[PDB]
Amino acid sequence: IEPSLVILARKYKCDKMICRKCYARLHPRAVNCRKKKCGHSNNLRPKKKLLK
Amino acid sequence: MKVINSSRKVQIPENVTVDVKGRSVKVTGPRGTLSKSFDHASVDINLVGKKELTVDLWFGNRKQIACIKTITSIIENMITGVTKGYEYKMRFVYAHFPINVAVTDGGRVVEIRNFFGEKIVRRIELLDGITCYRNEKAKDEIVLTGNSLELLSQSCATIQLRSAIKYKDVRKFLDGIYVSERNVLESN
Amino acid sequence: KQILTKGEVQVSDKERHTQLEQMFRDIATIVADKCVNPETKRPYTVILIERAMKDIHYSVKTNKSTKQQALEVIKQLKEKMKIERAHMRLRFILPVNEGKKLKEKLKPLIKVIESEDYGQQLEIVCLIDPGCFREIDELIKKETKGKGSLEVLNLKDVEEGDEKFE
Amino acid sequence: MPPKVDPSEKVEVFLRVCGGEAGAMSTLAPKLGPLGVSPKKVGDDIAKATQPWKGMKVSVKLTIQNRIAVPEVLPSASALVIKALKEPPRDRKKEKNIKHNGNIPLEEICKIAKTMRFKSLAVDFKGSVLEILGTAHSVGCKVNGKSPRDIQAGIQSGEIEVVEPK
Amino acid sequence: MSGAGSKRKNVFIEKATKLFTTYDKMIVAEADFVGSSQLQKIRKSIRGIGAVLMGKKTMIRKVIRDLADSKPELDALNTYLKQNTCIIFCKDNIAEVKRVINTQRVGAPAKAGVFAPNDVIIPAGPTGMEPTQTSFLQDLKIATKINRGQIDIVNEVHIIKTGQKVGASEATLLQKLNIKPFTYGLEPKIIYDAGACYSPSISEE
RNA sequence: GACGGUGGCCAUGGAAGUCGGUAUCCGCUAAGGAGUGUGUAACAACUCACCUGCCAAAUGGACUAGCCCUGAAAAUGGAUGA
Repeated sequence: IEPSLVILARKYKCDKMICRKCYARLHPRAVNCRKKKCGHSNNLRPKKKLLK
Repeated sequence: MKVINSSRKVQIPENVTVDVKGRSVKVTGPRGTLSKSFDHASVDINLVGKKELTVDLWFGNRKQIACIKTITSIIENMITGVTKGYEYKMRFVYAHFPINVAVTDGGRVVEIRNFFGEKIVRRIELLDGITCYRNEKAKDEIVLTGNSLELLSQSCATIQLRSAIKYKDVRKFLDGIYVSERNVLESN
Repeated sequence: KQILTKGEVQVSDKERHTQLEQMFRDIATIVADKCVNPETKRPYTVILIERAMKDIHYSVKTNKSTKQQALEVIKQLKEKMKIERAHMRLRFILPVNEGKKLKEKLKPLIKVIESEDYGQQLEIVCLIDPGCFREIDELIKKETKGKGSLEVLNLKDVEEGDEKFE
Repeated sequence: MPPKVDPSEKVEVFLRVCGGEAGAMSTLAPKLGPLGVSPKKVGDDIAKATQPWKGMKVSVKLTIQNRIAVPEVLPSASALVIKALKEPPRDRKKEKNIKHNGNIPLEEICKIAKTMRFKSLAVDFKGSVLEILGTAHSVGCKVNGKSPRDIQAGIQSGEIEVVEPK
Repeated sequence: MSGAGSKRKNVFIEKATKLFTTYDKMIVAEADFVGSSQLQKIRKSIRGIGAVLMGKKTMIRKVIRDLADSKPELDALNTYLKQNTCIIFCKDNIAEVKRVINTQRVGAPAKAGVFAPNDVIIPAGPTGMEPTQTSFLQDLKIATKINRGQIDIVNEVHIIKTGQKVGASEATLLQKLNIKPFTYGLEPKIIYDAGACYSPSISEE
């Protein structure tokens, strides 16, 4: 119930590949940036998880 | 490039009636009436009878070819909406402040007072045709409903994006109203 | 070549600036190696130490070694104040689940001894470190764990460090 | 080998990791014993009740307690006893250091050890049992005189001992 | 090209045509939910008497064997173009194969999108619903009613069969509760002969 | 669907496919790595390789060189000459 909510939240914010030459937030299947500043590129990393 | 496209067909149920004039359709169904324009080159968009609407493209580029399918999909969506409407269930969540949402169907608007302890009454008008209704399961959801998917989704988006603190860490909080079930359609 | 070999280095404009800095660096280094505040064995900041060393008065030298000079500095303040020229020993009380990470930070940093690990009981370790390092130790456990960490002295002091006289 | 017995009366299930000499360095899991009502020392004892001398580390052995007392339990893994009896000595002082398995005849041991874990494992008994357990321990060999899965593929041993342990 | 790839298909062809004329009787079973733990107990009883041999959609590579036998593939009951199948072979025990196959079934809750067995009852009523799980019910678009002093969506009858996908919500409900609707494993569709059908009738016993 | 021997053998609070060391084979199979990560004191649970159902004709990849985009920041206002 509560975990579901958390996962939903993550879905739109946290689970997105976050580029590198750019820092554009994309989507978990990404292999490009869709930015003509980034030059599309193929430097996608995951967006990091929470840490205290 | 310039390969000659085939047709893209979309089925039409006997519940609805699809008009078309000057490359610009109009579905009419029990629920209401959606209208949409499509502007392209040599895109013959015709009716076979009252069972199939066809979209064509004589000598399409790859770009041109791509958009045909999109057009078809959009008309399918329209068809769907005007016979059995779209329903987006949105769940809202934050880990301390209870987010106070309340609908006003007179204004056709959702308003959110609390969400991060923000004393503003964050509101935005729903798009033309669509409405929300205050559905309860434990004070956790709001269910938007509509004919047009395009409008409905936009409405959802507006209240999603607004409902989010825009300062410091995005992972730490869960603040927002997010779309849970979007594939569901209102029952008839 | 001859000049390079047998001659001594002379300060140009840039080098003059460096010279000024050098003294500051030396004092920072040499003084902050070994000391504790009077009354009990606790860690304390470098500024205080510097002040203390100024009160008694000290002149650093590039002709002497830094390590050598450290001993000299401590000599002055062993007579004047109560200070710690040697190591101390600590005892931490770690949880079983959350402590592993902590341990891995500490292990390459300083020498671990008396390492008693249990599942049913809490993990216990003991360290060998200088008097100024306690603060460093305790701090890094708390932010990594995200809870409070119990700091206890195994001994108030122990031999070696600058007490063996290197 | 103790006699194979079923659970009866009160049933306290335990998972002992070692059992040749039980806890030397607390090699038994110290959480599992006290959780099921059994002290650490007590647990050490009953580790050796299941397999006194054949007990190795990383075991799948079940130490059951009928009325919180040993019923001379057997059930242990095939892999343990088999490995154990190649080079017989298995305590906890020879199992803290690396060791090579003996190259001695082991065909009659595997058939008994095959169904020591359970009566039916849902696999082919009398047909390819020696093919399975002759190379379960890939390092070394079962017996150097013969070849695993060449002179032991057609050659099988047991008929009542292969389906039920002694 | 053909007869290639990882873990070759050509190899499987040998099993599905040459060993399809070395048995007296057969049974066409259904494997769309049974596991490997459940199924390996039905590869001991069956293996001793015959075998379980099928490459899966290799009945169309059987047409060379149908020259003499004249075997039905699309003509028999179930055309096998909507469900997975695994043909059971037997020669020693032709009578004691139809019931021992059903003895090894194991019951469990339904899964998300599974093809599902014959019988699938959804949880409902006081036993089939909790008071804490009413929120979930409320969330759903379908109506909730008070039957027998408990808030429920009310359905305690068969709404799906073999080859019809269970709903997600229903599956979730099943998983949450301790309700196991039906015991399932390898379920016979029909009894099968060499070049014919012996009995075109289901036998779950 | 992703199993049995099995938590293989090493080592140890605990490392049980999944901190890490070395071998890495067989059963039952259409097929299932002594295992790709998430996770857990370690497990469990989830995920992948692997295999198959549904659908139905093309599909996947590693390169090559054309134009185009990124790389591509400077001071009066502005230069394919407009």
